[PDB]
Amino acid sequence: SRVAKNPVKLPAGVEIKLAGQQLSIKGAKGALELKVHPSVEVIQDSGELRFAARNGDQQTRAMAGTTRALVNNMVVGVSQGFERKLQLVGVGYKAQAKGQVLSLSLGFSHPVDYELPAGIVAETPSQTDILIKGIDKQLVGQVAAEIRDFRPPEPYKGKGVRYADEVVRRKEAKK
Amino acid sequence: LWIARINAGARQNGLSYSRLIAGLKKAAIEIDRKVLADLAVNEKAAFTAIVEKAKASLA
Amino acid sequence: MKTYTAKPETVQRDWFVVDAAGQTLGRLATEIARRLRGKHKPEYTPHVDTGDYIVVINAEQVRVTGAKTTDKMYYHHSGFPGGIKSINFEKLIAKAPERVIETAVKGMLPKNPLGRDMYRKLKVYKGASHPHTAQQPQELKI
Amino acid sequence: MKVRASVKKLCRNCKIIRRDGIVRVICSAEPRHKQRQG
Amino acid sequence: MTIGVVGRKCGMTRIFTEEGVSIPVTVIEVEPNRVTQFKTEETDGYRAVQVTAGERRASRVTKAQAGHFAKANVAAGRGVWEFRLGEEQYAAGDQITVDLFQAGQMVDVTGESKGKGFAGTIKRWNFRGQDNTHGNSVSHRVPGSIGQCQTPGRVFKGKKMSGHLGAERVTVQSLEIVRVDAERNLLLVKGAVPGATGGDVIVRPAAKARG
RNA sequence: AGGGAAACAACCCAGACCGCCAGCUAAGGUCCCAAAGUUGUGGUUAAGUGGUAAACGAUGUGGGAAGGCUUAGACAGCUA
RNA sequence: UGUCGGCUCAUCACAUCCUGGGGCUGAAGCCGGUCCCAAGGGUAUGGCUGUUCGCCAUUUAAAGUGGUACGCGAGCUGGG
RNA sequence: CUGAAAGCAUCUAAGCGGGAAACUUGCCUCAAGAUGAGAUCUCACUGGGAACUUGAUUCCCCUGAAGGGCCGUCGAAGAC
Ligand SMILES: [Mg+2]
Ligand SMILES: [Mg+2]
Ligand SMILES: [Mg+2]
Ligand SMILES: [Mg+2]
Ligand SMILES: [Mg+2]
Ligand SMILES: [Mg+2]
Ligand SMILES: [Mg+2]
Ligand SMILES: [Mg+2]
Ligand SMILES: [Mg+2]
Ligand SMILES: [Mg+2]
Ligand SMILES: [Mg+2]
Ligand SMILES: [Mg+2]
Ligand SMILES: [Mg+2]
Ligand SMILES: [Mg+2]
Ligand SMILES: [Mg+2]
Ligand SMILES: [Mg+2]
Ligand SMILES: [Mg+2]
Ligand SMILES: [Mg+2]
Ligand SMILES: [Mg+2]
Ligand SMILES: [Mg+2]
Ligand SMILES: [Mg+2]
Ligand SMILES: [Mg+2]
Ligand SMILES: [Mg+2]
Ligand SMILES: [Mg+2]
Ligand SMILES: [Mg+2]
Ligand SMILES: [Mg+2]
Ligand SMILES: [Mg+2]
Ligand SMILES: [Mg+2]
Ligand SMILES: [Mg+2]
Ligand SMILES: [Mg+2]
Ligand SMILES: [Mg+2]
Ligand SMILES: [Mg+2]
Ligand SMILES: [Mg+2]
Ligand SMILES: [Mg+2]
Ligand SMILES: [Mg+2]
Ligand SMILES: [Mg+2]
Ligand SMILES: [Mg+2]
Ligand SMILES: [Mg+2]
Ligand SMILES: [Mg+2]
Ligand SMILES: [Mg+2]
Ligand SMILES: [Mg+2]
Ligand SMILES: [Mg+2]
Ligand SMILES: [Mg+2]
Ligand SMILES: [Mg+2]
Ligand SMILES: [Mg+2]
Ligand SMILES: [Mg+2]
Ligand SMILES: [Mg+2]
Ligand SMILES: [Mg+2]
Ligand SMILES: [Mg+2]
Ligand SMILES: [Mg+2]
Ligand SMILES: [Mg+2]
Ligand SMILES: [Mg+2]
Ligand SMILES: [Mg+2]
Ligand SMILES: [Mg+2]
Ligand SMILES: [Mg+2]
Ligand SMILES: [Mg+2]
Ligand SMILES: [Mg+2]
Ligand SMILES: [Mg+2]
Ligand SMILES: [Mg+2]
Ligand SMILES: [Mg+2]
Ligand SMILES: [Zn+2]
Repeated sequence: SRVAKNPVKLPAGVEIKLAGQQLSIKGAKGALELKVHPSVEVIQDSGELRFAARNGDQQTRAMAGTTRALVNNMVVGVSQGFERKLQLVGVGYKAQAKGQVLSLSLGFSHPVDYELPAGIVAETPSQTDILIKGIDKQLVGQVAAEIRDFRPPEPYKGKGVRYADEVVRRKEAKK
Repeated sequence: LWIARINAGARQNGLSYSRLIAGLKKAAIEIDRKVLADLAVNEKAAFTAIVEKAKASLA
Repeated sequence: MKTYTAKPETVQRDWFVVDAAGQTLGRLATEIARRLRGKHKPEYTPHVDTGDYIVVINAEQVRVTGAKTTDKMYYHHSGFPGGIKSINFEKLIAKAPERVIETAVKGMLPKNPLGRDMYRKLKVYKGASHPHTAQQPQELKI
Repeated sequence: MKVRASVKKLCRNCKIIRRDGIVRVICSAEPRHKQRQG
Repeated sequence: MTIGVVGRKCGMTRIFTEEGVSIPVTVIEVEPNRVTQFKTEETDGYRAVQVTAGERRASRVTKAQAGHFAKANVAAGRGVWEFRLGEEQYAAGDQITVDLFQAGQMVDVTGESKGKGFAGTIKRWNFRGQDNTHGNSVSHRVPGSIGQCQTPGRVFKGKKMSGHLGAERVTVQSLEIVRVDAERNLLLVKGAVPGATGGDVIVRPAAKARG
């Protein structure tokens, strides 16, 4: 476990509270992080966050690295909000963000209304670019993947909503 | 039927059937299962005295 | 000097209450079946009902080990062609929590008129309370 | 996806993964190299 | 569902629209219904209301039923029915008329169908007959085979055989209301209603709705 | 014939003179149906494998004997 | 223990013919090919022949493959 | 999607989602002989003695209610 031997190095403006196996982080631009730990993994409290196991088990060793990743994600989220960038390709493919509803026109017979849950907020700097900001990776990624499912990229022209950092396999018609 | 009754009565005194027979045979007692089953039901005070004799035989 | 036999008229029946709140289904059920039959009494005879009364309170909190929570399957046939019907452990707890404990114990009892009489002394509920405070059951472990 | 009794790597981006007790081959380069079972 | 009225089948007729189309109609007399008992959560479990309609002689109502009809001053009637309501409020002694229905307003009608006595397999189950010629021996309308050889070796339960095209209860769903004659207590329903003339029918709002 | 292998002439144990509400064992067994260890000590399996089946395939898991690189910086990642 | 075919009446398996959900494609679209999941409901009429089968004519979303004493004569027929 | 074992990658090992005419409801009918025999409203009955094998006992006299049936006139109900 190389990752479990690396501390987190929480920045200057953060706050921690360990109620036994219960953990939370306070931060600016977002707070109220919640998580409950399996009883086989330990989080010491000091000026630095460190993790260690309790058993010599294989599964326990695997969980000692997952929790280090999860704690790292919450610390960043309450300081630098995560985001994902979506890109729309195709004629007539435009989207307008209206508060908590994102209106998408993807070549169907009716624009679709996507509801953004609490936390994440979306805004479109253009009509062919989306931005889903948030303070937790799991919710930002899941909602970005839900939007992407409406019209996944085509292999012949790239048409459809895609990730802004995605490689798309392109091929040509044999005809 | 007798074995099923000595088993139920021996566990009231804190011992299984198979451990009671080993203790009885090890020390001295040669009473039948027909009489042991009868003492278990009627004469529960004598049965306890017999069981404490089998327990005291370290078996 | 004949062997003592239990008369169905002068038997003593006590009431016990058991909490199924973290107990394995099959290891809780074997202790219930012993008490229901009377095997724990020196007066046991095979042809009379000489057991005790058992009350189970937290039926829905019984558990199974391994992957049996999903893969354990209950079948029954309705009598019409193609009438085999099935349900698993997760669904049955949601539907009828009591039918889980009742089914386990019922298969550990004899299949005859006396076996069905042993089965009528088992009361299974899903709350933390039972309606038998008059009979004053006493707590039984396992 | 190709279902065979003997699955194995076909190039240098195929990866062997065991997923819910099934051996699968996933390819990051060519989708034609996806396999199941085996 | 959840509320309705009890009526009598008066017979079928037609009405012409100004555009010239004729609509088949079943006329249903709904004598005003009287609430007999209101059932709640703390007394019965489910929620429902109990309703009586019609009128009965004093020598045909027993002392047990007369005292039930007198706890709520209702006066006895033919039959007693109960409607299972989701969330409304009624008090014992109310009146329920055809005035919970409008024109349009798809409804469901329930009644005891006409009784065929002891029907054969052709009439009851739409079996098809064997040959009427070409050598057939006294086996024209008979059912035929009812099983297989040694495998099974017993007829399967649910086999379609003859007997009693019944006077069961059947519902006809999604029937349109054409006219609601409030003063003469009539409901005009487009289409056919189960049962013969004079039988008691139950009218409830359509359960399926949509189309 | 009797006991076991669920039921099961030819398999396993064992060869019924009669009676007994006496004891010890064979094969096979000891959570409940159903007599008898929810016995003790050290490991293995996560597949209900146990409680059916091959060529072949797979970073499942335990044990053993050795090897090639490696604080002169090894193997993965990243900047030329 | 009455042996082919027809008629009446069926019931099950899934190695799926249609309808349903998907991966790959030498998949632009419309139509396709192949594999995976899926048994809820459906699944021709005639000319020839004793025919099952088969070949034809015209349809259909499709005209599935099999087990049931090659299901079914104390249910019919009797062409072979 | 998040994510380590295995600094990478990875839908899985912990955790969180989408997903079909198949499954469970939703629609229609039967259904407390569901011997586990369920629930609600209302109604009827308010006398004496004896023998004991002294209480879920038997015998006699008086008194038979709520209601049900027999009977008759029938019925779009029906083989009876
Ligand atoms: Mg294969
Ligand atoms: Mg899955
Ligand atoms: Mg009639
Ligand atoms: Mg015909
Ligand atoms: Mg003929
Ligand atoms: Mg003749
Ligand atoms: Mg004739
Ligand atoms: Mg026959
Ligand atoms: Mg049979
Ligand atoms: Mg049938
Ligand atoms: Mg034998
Ligand atoms: Mg065998
Ligand atoms: Mg035997
Ligand atoms: Mg012995
Ligand atoms: Mg031995
Ligand atoms: Mg038996
Ligand atoms: Mg035993
Ligand atoms: Mg142990
Ligand atoms: Mg198994
Ligand atoms: Mg097996
Ligand atoms: Mg036919
Ligand atoms: Mg049918
Ligand atoms: Mg079958
Ligand atoms: Mg299949
Ligand atoms: Mg198909
Ligand atoms: Mg399909
Ligand atoms: Mg398809
Ligand atoms: Mg396809
Ligand atoms: Mg099917
Ligand atoms: Mg099928
Ligand atoms: Mg089918
Ligand atoms: Mg079917
Ligand atoms: Mg099915
Ligand atoms: Mg369905
Ligand atoms: Mg034809
Ligand atoms: Mg043809
Ligand atoms: Mg011909
Ligand atoms: Mg066969
Ligand atoms: Mg065959
Ligand atoms: Mg066949
Ligand atoms: Mg045949
Ligand atoms: Mg056949
Ligand atoms: Mg014939
Ligand atoms: Mg024939
Ligand atoms: Mg004949
Ligand atoms: Mg026959
Ligand atoms: Mg005949
Ligand atoms: Mg001839
Ligand atoms: Mg002739
Ligand atoms: Mg990762
Ligand atoms: Mg990933
Ligand atoms: Mg998981
Ligand atoms: Mg879902
Ligand atoms: Mg449909
Ligand atoms: Mg009843
Ligand atoms: Mg009742
Ligand atoms: Mg009367
Ligand atoms: Mg009277
Ligand atoms: Mg009556
Ligand atoms: Mg008559
Ligand atoms: Zn590859």
